Amino acid sequence: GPSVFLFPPKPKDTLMISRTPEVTCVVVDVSHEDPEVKFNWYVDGVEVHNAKTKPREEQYNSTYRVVSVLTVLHQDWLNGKEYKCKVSNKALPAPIEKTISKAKGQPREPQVYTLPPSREEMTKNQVSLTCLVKGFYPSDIAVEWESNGQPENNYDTTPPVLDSDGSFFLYSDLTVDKSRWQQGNVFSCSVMHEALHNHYTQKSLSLS
Amino acid sequence: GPSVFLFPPKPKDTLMISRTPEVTCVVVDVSHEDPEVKFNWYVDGVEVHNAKTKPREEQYNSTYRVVSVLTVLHQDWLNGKEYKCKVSNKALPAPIEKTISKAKGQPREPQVYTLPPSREEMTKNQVSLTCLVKGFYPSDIAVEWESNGQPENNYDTTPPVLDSDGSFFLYSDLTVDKSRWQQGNVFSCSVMHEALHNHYTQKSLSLS
Amino acid sequence: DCAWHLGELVWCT
Amino acid sequence: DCAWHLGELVWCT
Repeated sequence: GPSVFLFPPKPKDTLMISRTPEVTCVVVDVSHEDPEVKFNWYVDGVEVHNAKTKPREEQYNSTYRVVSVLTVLHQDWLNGKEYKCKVSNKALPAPIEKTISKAKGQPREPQVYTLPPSREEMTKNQVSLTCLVKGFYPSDIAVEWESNGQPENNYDTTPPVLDSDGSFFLYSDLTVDKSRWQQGNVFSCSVMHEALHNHYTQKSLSLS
Repeated sequence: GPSVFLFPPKPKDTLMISRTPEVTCVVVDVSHEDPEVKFNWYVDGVEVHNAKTKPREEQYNSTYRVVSVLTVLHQDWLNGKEYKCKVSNKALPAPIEKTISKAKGQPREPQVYTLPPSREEMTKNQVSLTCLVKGFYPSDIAVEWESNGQPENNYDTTPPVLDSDGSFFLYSDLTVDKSRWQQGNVFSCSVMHEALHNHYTQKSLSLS
Repeated sequence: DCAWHLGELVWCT
Repeated sequence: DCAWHLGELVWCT
């Protein structure tokens, strides 16, 4: 029947004080016949009331999607407070409860290393720059790329991989035109993680 | 000093019998003065010899990067065999050993749900289609998008998020021109996971 | 039976 | 001191 997802906020949103992090409670496969969904929210078992209620939207088989988004406070999430969405619908035997919070455990800061293009990489029209990150906990992290205070969006980052010591690692590849690299422009991978000083660090690389 | 990363193979590579999965052992910050790196590989404690040795490449501070890639057999990885890279360098007190293998635990199959564009989404020039996935274990998964047997690359998938019951979940967003959706073309999110029949399933959505 | 992804072989049973 | 990402405020100490 009706199925519930509770998504945590984007790591960038929780680590940047200028952004507003939010938990999202998504209910799918809500029948046309019993479409009303009632959301209850709880922060550490204590009910709160500021949640926003989006209007329903058509889905496949005479079903609706209904969503409810709750703004969280950076420090609440970071302090490990537990967020609960309670979903009630007439077609439900009992209400459905989902629980999300930041992983518990000693925060470990990421170690970042950069890899310039190989000799072969330099023969192509487009070169790739790589950023290796390890040693971090929890797995919540944001990796983005910039050059000259402008975003560089042509990158791909792997999901964090669990390490045998309990921490996490990943890599990120940015592809840029070779002419831009040849010109001498500096490129940076920016890493945001809870355990970094001010949640932010940056490694750079340019043509030698 | 010299720092070691051991990356698992891409999940798509391990789940598709036509692809060749590989573990990658990366050593960075290898000094110009002591540049030789000796790799030893072990599959479940038993040394193997087919590993490929890439040539060194220049890095930042009179350092080299050295890489060694070992092909794994799909079924070996899937069966939970442990892969070990042993890195030896003159500047190293002792050799460095890294260990990677697929997570242990009862495989659970993913549940996939699709979300067509909202009423608002339909006013834009570009609409987004969403694919929600939950219930899967281990976290290794591949999500891609297709239409009419052709790849659709304009998507973003979140890293798997740990659920309170031990399984994982995520979502993926594909953005396409509205005209293509209006025309009636079917779009599919293809999910590859170890616990799926034949490692593959597909949900589709099109204009109603 | 076999699963195929974009004309490429996934897995057989 | 404060960290900034692409002209946007990250965090202060």
